[PDB]
Amino acid sequence: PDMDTLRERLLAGDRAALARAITLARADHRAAVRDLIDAVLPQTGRAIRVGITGVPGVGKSTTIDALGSLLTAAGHKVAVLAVDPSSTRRMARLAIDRNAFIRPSPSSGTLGGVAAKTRETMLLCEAAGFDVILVETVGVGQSETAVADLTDFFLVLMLPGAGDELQGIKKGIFELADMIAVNKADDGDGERRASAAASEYRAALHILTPPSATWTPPVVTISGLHGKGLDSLWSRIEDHRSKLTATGEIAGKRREQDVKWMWALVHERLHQRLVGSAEVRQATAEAERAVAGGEHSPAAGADAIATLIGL
Amino acid sequence: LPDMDTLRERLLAGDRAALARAITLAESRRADHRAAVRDLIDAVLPQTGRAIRVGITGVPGVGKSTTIDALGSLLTAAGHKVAVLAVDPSSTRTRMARLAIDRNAFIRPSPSSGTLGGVAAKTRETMLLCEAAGFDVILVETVGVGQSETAVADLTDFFLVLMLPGAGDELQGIKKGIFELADMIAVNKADDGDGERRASAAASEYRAALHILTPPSATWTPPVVTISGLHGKGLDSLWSRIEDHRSKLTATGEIAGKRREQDVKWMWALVHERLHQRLVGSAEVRQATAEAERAVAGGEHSPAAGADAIATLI
Ligand SMILES: Nc1nc2c(ncn2[C@@H]2O[C@H](COP(=O)(O)OP(=O)(O)O)[C@@H](O)[C@H]2O)c(=O)[nH]1
Ligand SMILES: Nc1nc2c(ncn2[C@@H]2O[C@H](COP(=O)(O)OP(=O)(O)O)[C@@H](O)[C@H]2O)c(=O)[nH]1
Repeated sequence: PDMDTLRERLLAGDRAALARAITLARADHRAAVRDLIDAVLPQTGRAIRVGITGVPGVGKSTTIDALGSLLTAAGHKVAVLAVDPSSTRRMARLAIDRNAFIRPSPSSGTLGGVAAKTRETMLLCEAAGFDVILVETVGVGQSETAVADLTDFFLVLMLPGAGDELQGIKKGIFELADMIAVNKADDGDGERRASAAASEYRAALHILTPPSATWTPPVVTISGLHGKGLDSLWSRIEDHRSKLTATGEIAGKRREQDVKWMWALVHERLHQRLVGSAEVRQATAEAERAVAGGEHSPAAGADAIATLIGL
Repeated sequence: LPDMDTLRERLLAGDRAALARAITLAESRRADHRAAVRDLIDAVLPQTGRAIRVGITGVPGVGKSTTIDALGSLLTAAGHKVAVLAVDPSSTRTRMARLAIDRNAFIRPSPSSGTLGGVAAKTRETMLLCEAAGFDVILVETVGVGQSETAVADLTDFFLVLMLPGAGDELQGIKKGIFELADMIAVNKADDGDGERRASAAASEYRAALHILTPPSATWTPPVVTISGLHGKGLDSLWSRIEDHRSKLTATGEIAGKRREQDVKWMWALVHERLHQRLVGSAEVRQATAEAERAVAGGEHSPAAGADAIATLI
């Protein structure tokens, strides 16, 4: 409590109020903050939402720290969030940045739950006046698609070498990308290496059909460590925002995303009621085991689960 | 209902009439009929799974019906029994001429359900019945408009994408989401002469891009091939590549592993379809569900508030 004061404080720009709200996001504490979000929904959405991914070691934290510091220096308020699978189990300079709000990936039993708390945290930050939301993720199962469905622009960071030199990435990320940035383009030979690799990705991306006629994903080279190409990278993100806002496509994407998250939440309530209940959790596991083990057909397993939903 | 023990025998004996009967019973409006079929399937489960399951997709007009008709006919001539199953999202609302007359083929349209998940899950059950009846090749095709590509990929062992022969400025391009699903790209309409030169030119562009974009050392590297479904070119080679995939991924256990993941997916799909039935069961709940979706879609209420409203209705 009390939720009327918290809201007025949040909308004013109060960091402790944002912190408090985020903390709430206990079942009755969860629910209180959801009514708050519905109430400030009209003051959300005035932010550029960017998803960022890439292989461990590519330079995500380094690049985020460098870009976020450029952005705060230019007068933005930057929220840096995360969707990390490891949360179900240091960007040093941005931390000291009072105009940045870093939040580690929230704890939750499922990746759906991690995704759900992050989307909540994002709307809270927007209501609090943050105008850039960066969402960091790693390529684990479904997290990349989840983050691409949470943001306006999905940035994929790549090591400076394609084809035979690729490792540790899921193929589909090239289709989620609104831009590929090849990192480690350090003065000298790094520039040549990264540029060679960018030219290959550029040639390859030509076979993938862009989802919008309004935007053809660029391939750029950057050095997050040495601060090369970062302003040009951001300029492309701003270009995308401008062009797709003009056609109504940012709004359009956001609406689709919202209805997707609505249905995903319904299925999430359902599942964790079946998995939480000391009454039916074992029966649910037994049905999944019978199906996965080929003892009973998928439909037979669904039949057993139906009875548990009865009760 | 008929005697289900006789029906089971006839099905396992490979009787095509029994298969169609079991399918008709699955499509019945009576729940008690649909239940009998579910029990039959559980009973014949140990006799299922000895088939190559292939998903096939491509844009309308690429020549999918023609290619399936041709390939299906080669396979039945080679001693196989072939089922062709469609998956179409318009099954949730509201022509292969030679194979249609082939006694060793079994063709069925997309089953009705409330959700695409439901349609696909009912397709998996149909696939099990076909396999129990001795069908050793199951072709599952996407039909109409819709994004049923993922559903068809998650129903099968191998996902084949058919593409148009355009090259250079006329290259078709791979649609978003298909690149990560494709186990092979076949450029169709490689007719003798100009057509096959365009198809080979397109294949070379796809092959070069795929090399750049595909991390090495996967068990299987998706090939790019050219075919003509209409003139019967490249189909035996295309099939040998699918048999190669089966061998390689059977040896690593990857085919069994994927089928396990899929089966659990389809179980949960059926659970969700049943809860969707609840939300569209009467005019009043249908309208309430629509109003929740419209509120979230219009920015008036948050996703969580819409989800609250839905959960309540059930
Ligand atoms: N040479 C070079 N090294 C970099 C660059 N960006 C990051 N690194 C280094 O790459 C390693 C991984 O960086 P980090 O940001 O932690 O990677 P992350 O796991 O993707 O978040 C560290 O040693 C970084 O200092 C760059 O642009 N050039
Ligand atoms: N020239 C040529 N035409 C083809 C080939 N395969 C299919 N077609 C034609 O392309 C049109 C669409 O074929 P269809 O099989 O119905 O395509 P679908 O909509 O993808 O199922 C028809 O006129 C076919 O005759 C081919 O290999 N060569």
